Amino acid sequence: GIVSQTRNKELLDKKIRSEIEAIKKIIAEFDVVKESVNELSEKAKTDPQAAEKLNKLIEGYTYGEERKLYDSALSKIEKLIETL
Amino acid sequence: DVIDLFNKLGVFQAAILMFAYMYQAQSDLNLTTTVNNSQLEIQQMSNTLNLLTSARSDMQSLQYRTISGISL
Repeated sequence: GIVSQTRNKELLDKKIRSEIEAIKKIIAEFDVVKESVNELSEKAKTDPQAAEKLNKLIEGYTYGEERKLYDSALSKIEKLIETL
Repeated sequence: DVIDLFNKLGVFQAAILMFAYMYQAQSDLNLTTTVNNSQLEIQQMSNTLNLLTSARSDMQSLQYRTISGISL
């Protein structure tokens, strides 16, 4: 019925809007990740345990898992824009 | 920034912002037809949510794996 349909469209819309804010928030929290990563650098200056961590991270974000996760999310968003 | 987060996040944020306004635009805009078109919108909106939540999960794993890596 018309009413059920409207209720469902409202649900979806709200659900979608939440997913948008959640993502926008996750993106913001990444500045903490930024700060943390720079701190890891400073510690890498003197500590080689830190240096090894950093390099692992760098490789991860360039051709590793992090980069793939990243490309995955980005392409899904591009797919969404696509269908619009 | 050591791991070029600036560009990664900037491009990602741009994708989201573009999607957000475009969705917002659709969102705010014979009886049989009407009932069918809405059923179709509900189908699309549903997939959107799925693809959108998948993206969200990925960005979370990203965060988790990054932070995990910075601490061990």
